[PDB]
This record gives sequence, C-alpha cells and structure tokens, in this order.
Amino acid sequence: SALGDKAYEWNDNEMYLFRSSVAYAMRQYFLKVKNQMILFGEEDVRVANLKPRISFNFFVTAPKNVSDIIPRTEVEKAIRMSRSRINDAFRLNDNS
Amino acid sequence: TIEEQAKTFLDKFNHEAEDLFYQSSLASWNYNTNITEENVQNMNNAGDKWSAFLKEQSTLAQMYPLQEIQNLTVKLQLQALQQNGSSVLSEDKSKRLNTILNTMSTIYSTGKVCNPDNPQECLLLEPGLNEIMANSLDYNERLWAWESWRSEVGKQLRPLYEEYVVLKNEMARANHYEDYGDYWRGDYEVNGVDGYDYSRGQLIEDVEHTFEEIKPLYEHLHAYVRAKLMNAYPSYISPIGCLPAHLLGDMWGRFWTNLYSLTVPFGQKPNIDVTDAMVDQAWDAQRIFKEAEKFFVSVGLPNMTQGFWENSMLTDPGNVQKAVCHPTAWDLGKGDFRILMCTKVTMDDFLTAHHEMGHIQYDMAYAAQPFLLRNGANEGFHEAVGEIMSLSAATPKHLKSIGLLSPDFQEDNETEINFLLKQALTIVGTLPFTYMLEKWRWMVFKGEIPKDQWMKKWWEMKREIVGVVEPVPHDETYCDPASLFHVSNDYSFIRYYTRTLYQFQFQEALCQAAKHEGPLHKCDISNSTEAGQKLFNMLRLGKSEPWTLALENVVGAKNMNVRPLLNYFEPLFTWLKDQNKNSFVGWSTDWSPYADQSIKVRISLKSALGDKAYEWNDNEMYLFRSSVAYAMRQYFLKVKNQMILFGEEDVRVANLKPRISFNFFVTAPKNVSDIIPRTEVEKAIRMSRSRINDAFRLNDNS
Amino acid sequence: DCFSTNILTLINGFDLPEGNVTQENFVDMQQRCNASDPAAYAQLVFQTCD
Ligand SMILES: *[C@@H]1O[C@H](CO)[C@@H](O[C@@H]2O[C@H](CO)[C@@H](O)[C@H](O)[C@H]2NC(C)=O)[C@H](O)[C@H]1NC(C)=O
Ligand SMILES: *[C@@H]1O[C@H](CO)[C@@H](O[C@@H]2O[C@H](CO)[C@@H](O)[C@H](O)[C@H]2NC(C)=O)[C@H](O)[C@H]1NC(C)=O
Ligand SMILES: *[C@@H]1O[C@H](CO)[C@@H](O[C@@H]2O[C@H](CO)[C@@H](O)[C@H](O)[C@H]2NC(C)=O)[C@H](O)[C@H]1NC(C)=O
Ligand SMILES: *[C@@H]1O[C@H](CO)[C@@H](O[C@@H]2O[C@H](CO)[C@@H](O)[C@H](O)[C@H]2NC(C)=O)[C@H](O)[C@H]1NC(C)=O
Ligand SMILES: *[C@@H]1O[C@H](CO)[C@@H](O[C@@H]2O[C@H](CO)[C@@H](O)[C@H](O)[C@H]2NC(C)=O)[C@H](O)[C@H]1NC(C)=O
Ligand SMILES: *[C@@H]1O[C@H](CO)[C@@H](O[C@@H]2O[C@H](CO)[C@@H](O)[C@H](O)[C@H]2NC(C)=O)[C@H](O)[C@H]1NC(C)=O
Ligand SMILES: *[C@@H]1O[C@H](CO)[C@@H](O[C@@H]2O[C@H](CO)[C@@H](O)[C@H](O)[C@H]2NC(C)=O)[C@H](O)[C@H]1NC(C)=O
Ligand SMILES: *[C@@H]1O[C@H](CO)[C@@H](O[C@@H]2O[C@H](CO)[C@@H](O)[C@H](O)[C@H]2NC(C)=O)[C@H](O)[C@H]1NC(C)=O
Repeated sequence: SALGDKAYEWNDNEMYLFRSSVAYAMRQYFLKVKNQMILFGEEDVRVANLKPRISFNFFVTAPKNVSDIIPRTEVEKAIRMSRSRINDAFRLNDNS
Repeated sequence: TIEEQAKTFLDKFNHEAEDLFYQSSLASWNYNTNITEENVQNMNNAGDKWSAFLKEQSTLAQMYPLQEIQNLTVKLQLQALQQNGSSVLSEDKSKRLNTILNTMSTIYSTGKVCNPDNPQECLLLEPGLNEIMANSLDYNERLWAWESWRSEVGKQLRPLYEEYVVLKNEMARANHYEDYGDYWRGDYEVNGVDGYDYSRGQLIEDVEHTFEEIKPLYEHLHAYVRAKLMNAYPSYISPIGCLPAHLLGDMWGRFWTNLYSLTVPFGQKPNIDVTDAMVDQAWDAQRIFKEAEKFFVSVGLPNMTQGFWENSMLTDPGNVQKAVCHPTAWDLGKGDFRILMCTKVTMDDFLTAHHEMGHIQYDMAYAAQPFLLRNGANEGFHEAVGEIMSLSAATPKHLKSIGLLSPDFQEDNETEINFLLKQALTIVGTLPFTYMLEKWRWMVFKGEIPKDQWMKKWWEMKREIVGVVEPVPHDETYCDPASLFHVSNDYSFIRYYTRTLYQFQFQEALCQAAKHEGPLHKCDISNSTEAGQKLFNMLRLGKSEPWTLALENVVGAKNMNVRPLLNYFEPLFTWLKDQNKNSFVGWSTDWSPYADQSIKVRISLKSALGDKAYEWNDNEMYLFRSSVAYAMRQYFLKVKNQMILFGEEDVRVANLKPRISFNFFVTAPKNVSDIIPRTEVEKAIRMSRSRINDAFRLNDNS
Repeated sequence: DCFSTNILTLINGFDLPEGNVTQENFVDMQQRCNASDPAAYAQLVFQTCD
C-alpha cells in the first residue's frame, strides 16, 4: 500500500533493522525523560508470531536480565516519541 | 619533661613492639616453610593483635605536638607513627573502599577469556595467556590474546576504578594533602634539615629532567628494534611509524627482553655460558652460598653468623608437599635473619642467591638502629643495593677468578655487544613505560584529565612518549591501564625508576672508588676494602638521616643523575649510531595499523535541516553502526550468497570530532584480526546509501 | 556564495562545529586557527572575493 511498485522484499535483515530501531527508541526515551543511561541492544527486543502478512508481536526486556520485562506503558510512550524516525527509516507513513 | 616523657613512651612502645612483631614473624615463617593449616589461624590472630597494638599506639601519640621537639630521631619516629591512614575515613566509606579493593584484586586474579571457536577451553592470565604472549610468533594469535584480555578486564574494572579514585582522593584530601598523588610522592619529602630539603613537587621536575636526557638512546634502540622486527612480521610494520602494542613480547610491554631471540646481533656466536661446568663438577646447592659469603667477606663487609647457617631450607624437598619457594629475605629481628628460596644449579639461581645475600647484608647492617628506623633510606634504595652486588658478581672476570671459566679463553667484542643489548632490552626498554604510567596516574588523581577523556589521553601518551600504537581503537568503556597488576592492587610505580637510576649511580661510585681501569660494563669491586668501607658508611644509617645525606656520603650528590647510565651503555650507543645510518631514527604519531582500510564520514546536520535539527549523541552513533551493519549484511547476502551475521559491534569507530566526522572500519563477526577490505565496504555503502541517508533525514551532500 | 565556500573550506580543514564561524566572526577565527598551528593552515586555499 505504501510503495506499490519498487517495493523491497522483507527478510531477516529488515527484522534486524527493525529491532535496532526499537532499541534506539527505547534508549532515547530512557535518556530524555528518566535521565538514565541504559544500554538497550537489539537482542533485548524479543519477537514472536511472524506471518506472511508481516505482522508480529514484540516485547522488550532489561539489557542483561531476562526476568525483567519493560511494561507496555513506557514501550508505548517510546514508540509515540520516536514513531516519525521509525517510519522514515523504512519509507512507511503512519498507515503502513 | 616533654622530651623525657616522649622517650619513655617510645621505649615502652618498642619494648612490646619487638616481641609482638617477632612472634608474627615466626608465624609467617612457619607458614611459609611448610603449608600447615593449624598455623594459619595462629598467623591471623597474631597479625590482628599486632595491628591492634599499632592502632592503639597511634591513638596514644596524638598528645605530642611537633613544634616542641628538638631531637631529630624522636621527631622522625613520631612522624612515622603519626600518619592516620584510613582511620579518618568514615566507617561506611572505609567498608566500601575495602570491598572495592577486594573485588578489584579478585577480578584481576580469577578472570579468564575464551577461544571463539571452542568456548569450552578457557585460559587464566599467568598460565597460558602469558605463555601465548611470550612465545607465540603468530600475529593473529597475539592480537586475539591482547584484545580479548583487554576487553573483559577493562569492562569489569572501569566503574570500580572510578569509585576507587574518588574515594582515595577524598580520603587524601581529608589528610591535608592536595590529592592521592601528593600522598604517594610524600615518601621522598624531607624537611627540617636546613641544607638537604626536598619538596614533594620537585620530584616531577627531576623525573622530567632525567627523561629528557634518556630520550635519544631509547630512540636509537627503538629504531633498531623496529628495523629488526620487519623480517619477523613483514607487511605489518611501517618503516616510519610506531610499533604495534601486541608485538612487544609481553602483555603490557613492560619489558622488551622477550624480543632478544628475534633481535640478537650475532646469533651464530652465543654469549658466555658455563652452567654445564658447574654440572660437570657435581656442585650441590651448598657451594654457591659459601662462595657468595666469601665474596662478601673479601670486601671487608661483616660476615654471616652461625644462626643463619643453622636454619637452612634452601634445598627443595620435592615431595608431595607444595609450598611457595619465591626467593625472599626474612628479617624477624633480634639477630634473626634468614633467606627462603628453592635452590637449583643454574646461573640465574646463582645471581638470585647473590641478590638475596646482599639484601640480607643490607638488612642486618642497620640492626643497631632503633626498631622504628630499621628500613632503607627510601623505597628505591633496598632493591638497588641488593641488585648491584649481583651486577658486579655477574662479570666473567669474577668467574675466571673464582675457579671456573679457565683462562684459555679470548673474549670477543661480539659477546660484549650481545650482553649489552640483552641488558638494554630490560633496563632501557622499561623506563618510558614507568614514566608514562606514573605521569598518567598522577594527572588522573590531580584532576587534570577529565573522567570523560581518560582513555583518549592514555593512548595519546603512548603514541608520543613510548612510541607504541594500539591495533584497534578503544572507546571510553575500557580501562587498559587498570589491566596492570600494580594499578589494580594500589601500588606505587616510581620506585622502579628511582632504583634504576640509583643502582647505576652506586655502581659508578664504587668503580671510581676502587680505581678500575675503565668502568664500561666489565667493572668488578672484588678484593677492595676501601669500597666495602664506603658502602658500609651508607648501609648502617637506615632512616636516621635524609636519603640525600646518605647519597652524598657515597656519590657526593643531592639528586638523581643519569650520566652513569649513559656511560654504562656508551658502547651500545656507538654501535647503534653506526648501525642506523640508513634507518629513519624516530617515529611519527599519525600512522595506525588500521588506518589503511578505514573510511571517513563527515555529517552536516545544520545545512540539511537548519531549524528543528536534532542533537547528535551516542544513540545516533548506535543507530549509524546498526545501519552500516545492515548494509554489509545485505551486500553479502545479495552478491556473495553468504549468510554472515554482522553486528553493530563489528563497526569500529575512531576519531570523533565536534564537526561530526569520524573514521570507521568493519571486521568479521567473531574474528577481530580479520578486517573487511575497503573495496567491499565501498560497494556495500554504494548499494545501500539511499536507506542510510533516509534513516537520518540527510541527502547525499550532508 | 563565495563567502560561504570560504567558510566551508576552513570548517572542513580544521573540523570545527558547523555554525561557529559566521560572516561577522570570520577573520578573528581564521587568524586564531592559523595561530594555533602553522603548516596545516598553509595548505588551505582561500578566495579574496569582495
Ligand atoms: C532482574 O529483574 C528482577 C526483577 O524483575 C530482579 O529481582 C529483584 O531482586 C531483589 C533481590 O534483592 C528483590 O528485592 C526484588 O524484589 C526483585 N524484584 C522483583 C521481585 O520485582 C533481579 O534482581 C534482577 N536481576 C539482576 C539485576 O541481576
Ligand atoms: C611441616 O614440615 C616440617 C618439616 O617437614 C615438619 O614439621 C617440623 O618438623 C621439625 C622436625 O624436624 C620440627 O623441628 C619443626 O618444629 C616442625 N615444624 C612445625 C611444628 O611447625 C612437618 O612436616 C610439618 N610441620 C607441622 C605439620 O607442624
Ligand atoms: C636525640 O635526643 C638527645 C637528647 O636526649 C640528643 O642526643 C644526645 O646527645 C648526647 C651528646 O652529649 C649523647 O650522649 C646522647 O646519647 C644523645 N641521646 C640520643 C641520641 O638519644 C639529641 O637531642 C638527639 N640526638 C640525635 C638526633 O642524634
Ligand atoms: C589524625 O586524626 C585525628 C582526628 O581525630 C587528629 O586529631 C586532631 O588534631 C587536631 C590538631 O591538633 C585537633 O584540632 C583535633 O581536635 C583533633 N581531633 C581529634 C583529637 O579528634 C590528628 O591530628 C590526626 N593526625 C595527624 C593530622 O597527623
Ligand atoms: C667471617 O666469616 C667467615 C666464614 O665464611 C670467616 O672465615 C672463616 O671463619 C672460621 C671461623 O669459624 C675460621 O676458622 C676460618 O679461619 C675462617 N677462614 C676460612 C677460609 O675458613 C671469616 O674469618 C670471618 N671474617 C672475620 C671474623 O673478619
Ligand atoms: C669487533 O672487533 C673487531 C676487531 O677487533 C672490529 O673490527 C674493527 O673495528 C674498528 C672499529 O670499529 C674498525 O675501525 C676496523 O675497520 C675494524 N676491522 C679491522 C681492525 O680489521 C669490529 O668492528 C668489532 N665489531 C663489533 C660489533 O664490535
Ligand atoms: C581469523 O583471522 C584470519 C583472517 O584474516 C584467519 O587467518 C587466515 O587463514 C590462515 C590461518 O589458518 C592463514 O593463512 C592466515 O592467518 C589467514 N589467511 C588469509 C587471510 O588468507 C584466521 O583463520 C581466522 N580464524 C577463524 C575464522 O577462526
Ligand atoms: C598567520 O599566518 C601568516 C602567514 O605568514 C603569519 O603571519 C606572519 O606574522 C605577521 C602577521 O602580521 C606578518 O607580518 C608576517 O609576514 C607573517 N609571516 C611570517 C613571519 O613569515 C603567521 O603564521 C600568522 N600570523 C598571525 C598574526 O597570526
């Protein structure tokens, strides 16, 4: 819908880029609000239920602690804060 | 008181201190001779009691102001008993500091790294990794060991070091000192002598003055070693650049001696070696000590008492019992001196026996002095005095005169050159490292180096003082200097500089007094009563007078001097100047081992965005590294048809500037030594430049 | 345009922040960079447009 023609193919490298973008967003939110330097990585974004529609679930954990799961509220806040950067990193616009 | 009550206090303190300390020495000696569990607690309680006695004696010394004291000896003893130490620090802060020191020591002692292709084979430092660094001739293996040890140790030791420096600085400031560095430098401080004073701040100036004179010989030696390292690692070392840090035969580059097998001047002709003559004559591990005692007697110095010879543990048992046999001299006191060592039949054991014999002679020379004054003049005198005996005894002339090394031997100057170069690799190769490390620590304590720039400054010094370049860039998360044993265990490092200067000053003075033909490297002082008298004139003083006065009694100088060292190494300097006609003597602080394959990036945010432009920080650097990794993954998948998992930690970044310009390069995922060539990175960036640009809202010019 | 190019060449040569050397403060910064270290300012070629 966003690209029509000239659209790229989605593979595991695009999943890596998406995980990196989400980690960057969480880092930015934690730095700019809570004033904490937390080193979120792309291995803290756990992804499940991948479908050919390109739909999946994800959640975020603490950098070195699998038991600690960041609640959905601040994940929503971070996505709201950095949605524009997330979108233009992939050439999609808020509907795609 | 006053004088009478102070003398009574000192006498009654010493009357107990002698026997407490004596029993503690028996406990330690009995532990060391045989490892017995029942004596461990005996050592522990005795040491705790001795520490409590010292603490209480310190507490009962506060009611003695220092302005009413006329005698100098009691003044020095009261000052040596007056320092608070860690007592003034708060209880919670003291507990925190002790915990952090213990954690630091434990991390250094029991940290291990692991192979990237066999994670079930992991090596400690002193076994394995040290041998990898000391014996391997492979560039890749040495680089792997270097980088892998530095990574984990720095990452674990950084925050602990920051908290430790903060706490130590606060404690030192609480004790009327500028910082911790001033407290460390205060060992050489002497006052109230009206003619021999030495300020704390003069030490820095003296050290810089000495290094400025030592620089040229080190420059020639560095150029010679760099020239000789080409044949071992071709296409890896620049003819005008520095030396890579991992090729120096040691983990940290403290000593260069392990390069002697690669840099020998004449390898076909060996140096002197008669260790087989001692084997042929069937010399047990008892004649060497008697020979050392005879040599010491010859100069007129006092001899060994029968009490020492009564207690002899030097013969290694070799049974199932395992005990440490590190050569040491024990000074339990009240006429009780011993040496504990494992004695074999070898040259190095012979020289170590002479070293320990000199240690014992110096230690018992000042026995008549009071207990609190039973020590060397400063921290550097003891080792220098112990070492110059072995240095004088190692000459082949003494070997010929002692019975070995039959006179039908015509010495060649090639052997002398080999010996001088081997000595240089140990003596001159370590002075820049010591100077640089102590300088960095002093300016870190003093606050000159911001906590943000530590790593930066450190490596800058290594490119300009030592002439050594790192093989991979290190960001601010590392603590490379903390990898040393001395820094992470809170030890001082300037004693190794001052001792190296003092030993050669003493050797030159002794040779000049003995009226040697020429003291180049073959000087010996055997059978010279005046030399022994001159040495004894300084040995027996102890700490009763400033070390400057002790130095004047031998060399007639009030400060450290470098001329005797240059005089000692003059023949090698002449040979090196002859051998470096074609080489470019010196180095340049711009060449880097990774600079050929790097790519420069310059970013102009204001031009592309104007207003509303975002601020650039480390999160943007993380995003840039991730984008570059994605680009490399895509290129390798879509052209070479290989599934390689590049990460954001394989993009190494250097030279960050406020213009937002930096260099970067890419390595293989788990292999650090493997660097992707610049052409492939160019192709990948060409392929994915559109996505790289649009991820940051910049357009091909910004 | 000529003045902007003259600013840009110095900015690139000396790796200064973009937005520090403007039209009003070009000469003082230009001579300060030269006074910092010769033999690196020398290779910079400036235009004398007026
Ligand atoms: C990982 O995260 C959990 C919390 O999700 C941490 O668990 C805490 O552990 C301390 C123990 O002193 C408890 O007092 C806390 O109540 C625990 N938090 C809970 C139950 O929510 C755990 O310590 C973390 N592991 C780390 C940092 O290594
Ligand atoms: C530790 O080693 C020594 C010698 O092997 C032994 O104990 C010593 O034995 C001698 C007798 O020759 C005594 O003079 C010493 O007093 C003993 N040392 C002591 C009691 O500390 C024995 O093998 C071990 N000593 C132990 C277990 O105490
Ligand atoms: C140490 O204190 C004493 C004063 O009690 C002084 O030294 C004494 O000087 C006389 C000489 O007439 C000697 O007979 C004494 O044996 C000395 N007593 C000592 C050394 O304890 C002087 O004030 C100081 N002596 C020093 C620093 O050598
Ligand atoms: C060691 O620490 C104690 C602090 O208890 C210092 O004692 C202080 O001495 C000063 C100077 O006379 C007095 O003004 C304080 O009242 C003392 N504090 C006390 C007794 O609690 C002691 O001087 C320190 N030792 C030094 C600096 O050498
Ligand atoms: C210092 O000790 C040495 C021992 O190495 C003495 O040399 C021998 O000492 C014994 C005494 O037990 C004498 O019987 C020998 O005549 C001495 N000479 C030899 C070759 O064995 C030496 O005399 C002592 N030096 C002194 C007292 O000035
Ligand atoms: C070692 O000794 C030989 C001869 O003793 C040296 O050869 C002479 O050295 C002098 C001065 O260096 C030169 O002027 C002569 O031309 C040399 N050849 C002769 C006299 O035939 C040799 O240079 C020395 N080599 C080292 C490394 O010391
Ligand atoms: C890691 O580093 C290098 C790659 O640069 C690999 O070494 C290459 O392969 C063998 C070693 O067995 C040697 O010929 C050279 O060291 C290198 N040859 C080249 C670059 O042509 C090394 O094997 C790699 N180790 C791995 C992947 O486990
Ligand atoms: C700035 O660069 C010029 C380039 O030469 C130098 O200026 C010298 O000093 C004064 C400046 O007023 C002139 O009279 C000289 O002709 C200049 N050239 C010389 C001495 O060779 C110098 O590098 C720098 N000058 C200043 C003021 O910063």
